[PDB]
Amino acid sequence: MSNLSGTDKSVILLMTIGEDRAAEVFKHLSTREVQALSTAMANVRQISNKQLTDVLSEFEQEAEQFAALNINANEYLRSVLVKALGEERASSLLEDILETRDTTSGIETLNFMEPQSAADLIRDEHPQIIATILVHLKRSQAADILALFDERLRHDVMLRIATFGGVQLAELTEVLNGLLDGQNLKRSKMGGVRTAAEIINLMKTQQEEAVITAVREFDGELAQKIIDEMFLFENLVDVDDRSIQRLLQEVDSESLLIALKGAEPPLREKFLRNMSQRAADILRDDLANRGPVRLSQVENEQKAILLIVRRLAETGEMVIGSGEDTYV
Amino acid sequence: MSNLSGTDKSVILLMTIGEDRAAEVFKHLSTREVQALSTAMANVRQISNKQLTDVLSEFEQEAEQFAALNINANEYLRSVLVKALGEERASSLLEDILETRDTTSGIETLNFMEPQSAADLIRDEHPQIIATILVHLKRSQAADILALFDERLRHDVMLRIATFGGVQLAELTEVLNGLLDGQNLKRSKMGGVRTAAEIINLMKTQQEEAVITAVREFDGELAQKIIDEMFLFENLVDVDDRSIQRLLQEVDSESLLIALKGAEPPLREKFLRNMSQRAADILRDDLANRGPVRLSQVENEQKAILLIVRRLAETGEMVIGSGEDTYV
Amino acid sequence: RIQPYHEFARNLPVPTNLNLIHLKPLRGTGLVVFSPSLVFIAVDNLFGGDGRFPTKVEGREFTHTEQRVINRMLKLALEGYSD
Amino acid sequence: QLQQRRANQRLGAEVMSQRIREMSDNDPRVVALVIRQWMSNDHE
Amino acid sequence: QLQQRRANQRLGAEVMSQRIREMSDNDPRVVALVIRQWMSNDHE
Repeated sequence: MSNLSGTDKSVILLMTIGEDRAAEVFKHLSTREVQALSTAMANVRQISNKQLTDVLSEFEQEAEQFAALNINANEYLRSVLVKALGEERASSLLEDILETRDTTSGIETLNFMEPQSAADLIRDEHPQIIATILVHLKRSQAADILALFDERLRHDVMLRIATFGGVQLAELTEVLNGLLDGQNLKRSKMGGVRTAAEIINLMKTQQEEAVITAVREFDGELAQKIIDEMFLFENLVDVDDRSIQRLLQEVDSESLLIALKGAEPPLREKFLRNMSQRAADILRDDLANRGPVRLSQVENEQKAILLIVRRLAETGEMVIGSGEDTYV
Repeated sequence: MSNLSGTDKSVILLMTIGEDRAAEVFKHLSTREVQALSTAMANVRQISNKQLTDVLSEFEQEAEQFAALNINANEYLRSVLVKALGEERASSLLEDILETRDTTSGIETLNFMEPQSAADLIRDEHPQIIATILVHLKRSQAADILALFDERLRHDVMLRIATFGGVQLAELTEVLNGLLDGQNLKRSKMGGVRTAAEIINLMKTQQEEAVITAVREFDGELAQKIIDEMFLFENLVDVDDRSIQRLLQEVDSESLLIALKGAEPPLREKFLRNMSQRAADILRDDLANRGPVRLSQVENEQKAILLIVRRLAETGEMVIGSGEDTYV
Repeated sequence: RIQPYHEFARNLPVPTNLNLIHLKPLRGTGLVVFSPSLVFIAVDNLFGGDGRFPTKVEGREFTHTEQRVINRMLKLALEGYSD
Repeated sequence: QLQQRRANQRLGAEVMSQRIREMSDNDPRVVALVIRQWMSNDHE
Repeated sequence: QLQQRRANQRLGAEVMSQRIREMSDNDPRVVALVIRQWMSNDHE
């Protein structure tokens, strides 16, 4: 009795209703819904007898609440309106309603995802269309998009807004459709800055250092960007003290003791002031008593601490937002 | 009642369902699955009556949970979509889904095996394709692969990442397929470095010494690599003391006493400081009292100790990672 | 250019890729030669790059992926030749 | 007894397939909305 | 008695071969998934 998703239940219904049956079901379904459905059956698991019984019983209990004997809305409306108001009036008003729904759906869809994606999507566009698309979106998402352009382009766009003089609806719905098709690109960005920084972070010390030296020789600014994205392990010297204590609430004492053997003396001095007094005294005594440790073990402990920092930052507890910013 | 594997049960079902039946079963099976199946029956043991009864009862109890009346997913989806969205749309979207699954399966498969194998597989490739394949793999596996290339190639690859400008999906799925076919090479590497070192280790002392002298005459660097891989028996002088005590917790007293007769006096002095005080005194007294021992017996005991070290290192307790590295 | 075959071969930068074509009904063979520079640029643009980091040719034989890209551009060149 | 259990389960599945097919012939948009609601429930 | 035991075992084997053959004729993908699951169970 594996838990069955709505995709599984829908596939069970679809491959049982029929061929033209499933086709006419998709005739009343969005293109992306047809995509999600088609992605399912060609790698689905073959269903069970009791699984199909349960999913079709759920379909029955949903059909009890879903029974209307309905006819296709678009063609029904067209057939009624062609005689209610005439062919030309029916056509014009149906197209008006369709365009209104298109622009509303585009605005809603665009006010849903991460900012930089739409920012780079609209970066190449003409600044006037950028301006109108920006303002007709949600104000929060509009601000998120605006905070990512360059000085000249952003300034020109806002001047366009300040000197704005009205915009047509039909061409704007067409623009939303065009940018939707532009979103429909089977494309994977593969950002070679953040991923590169993470890879160099996962490197060992000698490897990452040689790699950093090579990239500094090739282009020093790119090396600086990579290191400003990755921070390595030594960035604990510039990590805030409260965050260090938050880490110390989870890090393990022997792992920290082993890691601190290879750490810089200034880093150790900064780190020992963060935990409790008795814990710091215990750590200092352990460092004094413990002899030399293998550099491989020290590197492994440091990498484990870095991974812990990374997951605690993913949780949002950590604040490593490109240094200690500005004190006010 | 020999325990019957899933391969055995699958063969039991397959050679009983039929010829075209088994063929149509493989039509819904991966190529490597067909390989594992075909490897079985041509050297399988003939089935028992109660064995086949039990495996087919297990098949029945699995079929109770597996009962769907399903139709082939790919052709069913094609036949539905050709009328749902049109022939061209159905073809294009089916190929998009197939390519997405191909690249996902390639990425998952490549993030599963030992690093150096994929490292040597991709060493000959162009550094740009190396870079893109590297970053689309798992970050841990990507780091493992990156830590094995040469300075120039690795530096160029990371420069490619730092200056990355985006990679197409379709040609990349094709590249994953091509490297999968490259993996499908019936080749046995058998490095003549590690195996050679182990063989020379298993040699007797005179044989291994003459062999080492010969390889040093031919190419001294290869001799140094072999000895740095094999360590012989005398490497206990450079073995860490904690590991020596761990070994002493398992080695046998009389075997150690016999072996130490032929050992170097510095090696004996280092070794006697590792065990307990009373054990060391007993060993010294036994060495003093015991007379000369046959060199063949001493060599046999030393080889047994070496084998014990090798198995305890295979278990991971022993740390012989190319010497005593760097003390920090 | 009109030149003897030996002069053309000497002027051709070794190493490089060469490919033979049969052109019915004329008896003979065409000798389309693709340079490491163009195959490099094509593979760099296809796999993602800027070309600011060119690599020399060290006599290594072209990879299978490089040969496949060569065939991809070769069929296009042949179709343009034919039309 | 297991064979009879499976047989009656299959017969019930077939008759319920009959009724779902006739109901969707009456209105396939009901099936479309059921699928859309299942898609909506999928993401939480 | 052993002969009759073997005879009835063989007859049961043949009839269950009949039912497995008809079930796999109904759906061979079930057999493919059973084989794949047996392969998955093999490696642990």
